[PDB]
Amino acid sequence: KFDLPKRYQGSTKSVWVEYIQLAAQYKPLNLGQGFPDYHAPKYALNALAAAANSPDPLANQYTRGFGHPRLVQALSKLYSQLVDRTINPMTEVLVTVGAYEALYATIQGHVDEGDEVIIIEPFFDCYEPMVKAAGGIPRFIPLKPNISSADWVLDNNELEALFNEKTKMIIINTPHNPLGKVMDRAELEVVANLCKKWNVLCVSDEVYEHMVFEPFEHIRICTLPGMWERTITIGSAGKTFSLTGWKIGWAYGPEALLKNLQMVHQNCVYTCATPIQEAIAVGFETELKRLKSPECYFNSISGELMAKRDYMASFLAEVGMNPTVPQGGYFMVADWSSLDSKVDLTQETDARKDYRFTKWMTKSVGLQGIPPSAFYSEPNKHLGEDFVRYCFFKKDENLQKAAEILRKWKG
Amino acid sequence: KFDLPKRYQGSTKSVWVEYIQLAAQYKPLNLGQGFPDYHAPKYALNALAAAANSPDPLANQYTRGFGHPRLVQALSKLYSQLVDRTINPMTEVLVTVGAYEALYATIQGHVDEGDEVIIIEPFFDCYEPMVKAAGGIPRFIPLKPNISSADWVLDNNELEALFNEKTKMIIINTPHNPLGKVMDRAELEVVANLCKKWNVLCVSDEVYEHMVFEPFEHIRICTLPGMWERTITIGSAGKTFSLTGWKIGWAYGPEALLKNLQMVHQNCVYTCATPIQEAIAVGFETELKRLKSPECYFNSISGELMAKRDYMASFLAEVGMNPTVPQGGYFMVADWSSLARKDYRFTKWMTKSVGLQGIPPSAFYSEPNKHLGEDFVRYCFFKKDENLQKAAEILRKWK
Ligand SMILES: [Br-]
Ligand SMILES: [Br-]
Ligand SMILES: [Br-]
Ligand SMILES: [Br-]
Ligand SMILES: [Br-]
Ligand SMILES: [Br-]
Ligand SMILES: [Br-]
Ligand SMILES: [Br-]
Ligand SMILES: [Br-]
Ligand SMILES: [Br-]
Ligand SMILES: [Br-]
Ligand SMILES: [Br-]
Repeated sequence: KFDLPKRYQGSTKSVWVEYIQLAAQYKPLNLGQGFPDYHAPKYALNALAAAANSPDPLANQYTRGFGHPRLVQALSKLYSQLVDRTINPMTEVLVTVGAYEALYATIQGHVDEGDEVIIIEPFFDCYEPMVKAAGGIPRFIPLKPNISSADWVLDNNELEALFNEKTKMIIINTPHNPLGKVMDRAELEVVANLCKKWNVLCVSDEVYEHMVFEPFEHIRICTLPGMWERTITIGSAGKTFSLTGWKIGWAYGPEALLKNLQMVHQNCVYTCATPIQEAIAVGFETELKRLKSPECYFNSISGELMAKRDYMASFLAEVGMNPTVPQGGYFMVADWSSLDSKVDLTQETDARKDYRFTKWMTKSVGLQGIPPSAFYSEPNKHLGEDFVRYCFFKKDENLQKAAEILRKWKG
Repeated sequence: KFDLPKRYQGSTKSVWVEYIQLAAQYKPLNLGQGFPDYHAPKYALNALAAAANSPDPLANQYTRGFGHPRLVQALSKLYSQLVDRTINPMTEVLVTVGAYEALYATIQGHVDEGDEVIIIEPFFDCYEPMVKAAGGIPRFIPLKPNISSADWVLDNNELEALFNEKTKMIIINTPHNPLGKVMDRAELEVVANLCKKWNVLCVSDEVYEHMVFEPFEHIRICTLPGMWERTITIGSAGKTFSLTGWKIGWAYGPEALLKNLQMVHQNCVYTCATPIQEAIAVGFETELKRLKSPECYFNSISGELMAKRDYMASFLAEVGMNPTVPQGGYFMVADWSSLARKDYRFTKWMTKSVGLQGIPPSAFYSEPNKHLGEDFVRYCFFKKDENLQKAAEILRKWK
């Protein structure tokens, strides 16, 4: 009687669980955690401590359900500048439990039974189960390499063909997790034109918006002609400020679209943590004062990461993988398949080769990455099997340890 | 094309979205939503600052999806003592964004299309729209006064009549919001017996578990014979430690039932805030060392609140209302009638004209039964004494 309801049938644990257990068992040099292994900007940490210690007793009591006022004010001040439109802080911004819950409120609020939703593989892992749980029908299309993340592209004919009147939503993720692909203007117009043609909602997951490397540029699809009225754009304080344990994010867009998200949110979590939102608001006000200065965190994070990106691409090419150099973000996918005659995966029991390889590497060599086949639909999982995802948001000494491990191993 | 999906059709802003806005607009003395207007235990606030300031770079990054290990360990340690069983911290506890998301995970996780769910009126208002979003069919029965919250009782015959082959779940809330009713053992046994007869899951919303007044006692339904296997119990750090802005709660119960909640949670928020869970774990470890002490916050909150409860019942009775004196919690319902739906118009009038905000209890009834709440008002008395005095004086002069 108490089995999962239909909309959840065949739910399983995320890939993260077994990889966290694997890391605890073997204690590898861990390049699988998508978060830094050093500390976030001190102004932000100090702001959380100040909110805990606040002399205002209301600092740690309930705040406004759709978002703490100081925070939605700051979010509107920033994004209004970026999108060149004044965004209403009360009706056109919704604060959520991470970008994760902004995706959840968006998909539950706008996907009904039978609605088709286009998802681009490799997908952020929640897109498929959230669409399924809403009674939607996912329609998958993969990015495939033609190297740079710019070389991983969609087949436009395939994409055009997937859209029709039953398409309710497309989810795009730029910069992309985990490729680092930054959609260029032409790629954004491809999506925007199909969305206008078919009257589709575009949900743009832009959590890595501040982490684009020179000479690329983050462009927001909501600014394209006719897109404001049919786009919901999503960001994350965890990704903006490198504080993934804070779990606060947001959706912004027209009030008409945000109403559906508000109905979901108000009877899912109702409201989000007050002192965390206060600290994040302080973080935004700090950056708003120096937005054009190089020490703004929004501007400095890319140069901080680029040296690390380059160092990883170099050591991975040296051991004989072929890395896809990302245009943004802190993940790198590499093709390990030329090492396959140099590794013994015969005692690895998983169905897909990149699980076998990543588990073998943790156990044998003490270096942990993540299997990108986890981010494909079952019929396209073969496209992930030659690859591995690493994170380079790591202390230099740990990147150097990873390099040493691979040097030793090749020797 | 972009209307609400069917499962949300007819949705409107909740009483809380509406009333928080009214409060921001008119800046009344706010005796509405339950929270204290004074500082929570220092040890908890200190622990949050310590987590913000931690030298451990993992303290502010993602933690375990089903709950931060230090917190679920503390929760198992406390609740294993209270329920007289070893609760598995990894499989029988789930941490959530408040008791709100624990209710959400529970209802989504165990209510499928056409399952009937029994809700007891007046109900904490999220129960109904959560059932409806899951495709469930709510069935309602009201508590009615026969004063004390003990005097608000259901008809047992009407309750039994609600149980049938389609009943999947009954939600109980004790101590109760808004009445402060504390279910006694006989009342718990009525529900337990019917759940066992009809193979129904009991969801017990126990956020106010530590706020029972003498001479009453909180009893956990999951301890009744045969009830462990079919109960999910919910709590809240916001209510346990008087830190409502922290929004961390939990469900506990048998592994078989908790699996469903894990799947919904995983695909909803994934994980909850790390430093907040760390601070709450420190708070539980602090209290676990002194469980029978008068200084233990689980023990002291009732004494603190009781004087405030009695002060409010006295001033409400003095102005001509008839209060229901709660057996636990920090809310009081009173019948204002000797002075769209009437109680909405009353609470709104009071906020705007005399600057004193309460809550309309018709928000906690099904549409057909809203008339049962129209003559009442809900006030929160978890406030500094100077502000309870201010309410007394606002009402005295309004009279
Ligand atoms: Br885990
Ligand atoms: Br990991
Ligand atoms: Br700083
Ligand atoms: Br272009
Ligand atoms: Br264009
Ligand atoms: Br750069
Ligand atoms: Br537009
Ligand atoms: Br209120
Ligand atoms: Br996890
Ligand atoms: Br409803
Ligand atoms: Br007492
Ligand atoms: Br049992």
